[PDB]
Amino acid sequence: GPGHMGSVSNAKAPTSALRALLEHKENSSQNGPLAENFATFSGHAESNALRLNIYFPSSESPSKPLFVELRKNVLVSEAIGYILLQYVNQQLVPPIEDEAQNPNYWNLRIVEDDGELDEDFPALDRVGPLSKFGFDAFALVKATPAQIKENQAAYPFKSK
Repeated sequence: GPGHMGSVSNAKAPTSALRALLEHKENSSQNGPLAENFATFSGHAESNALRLNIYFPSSESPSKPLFVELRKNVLVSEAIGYILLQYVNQQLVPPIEDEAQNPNYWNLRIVEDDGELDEDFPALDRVGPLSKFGFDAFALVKATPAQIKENQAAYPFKSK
């Protein structure tokens, strides 16, 4: 014959040559335990995730901004929530309160390309989607009970 008698000829060598496919130790993963809840909104698998930068004015080291990838549908609240992961990784010395992670305690204000504080614009939060303005940079602005009360008024706080 012009070739092999058998039809559709091909090489014999299945990928699963090994009996087991590299068994994992115990549900091991690159994602951190805390990251499980947060990384869910990070859009790690989403290449269309919005980038975000931070610049705290109260901090003495503003040269260290927070870089994270967030989905186009997740709210701002997730932006700060990631701060916990970076804090450990960068071991930032500046002391940050645990309750300050929530937007209810502090507010996030937009800044110019020069990092200047814009008082003319509102402070985005859980009620203000990050992708709404399409900005990849923000700053932490101090909020008092008066402002906090108003912020939670629009978005009622759910009980733990």
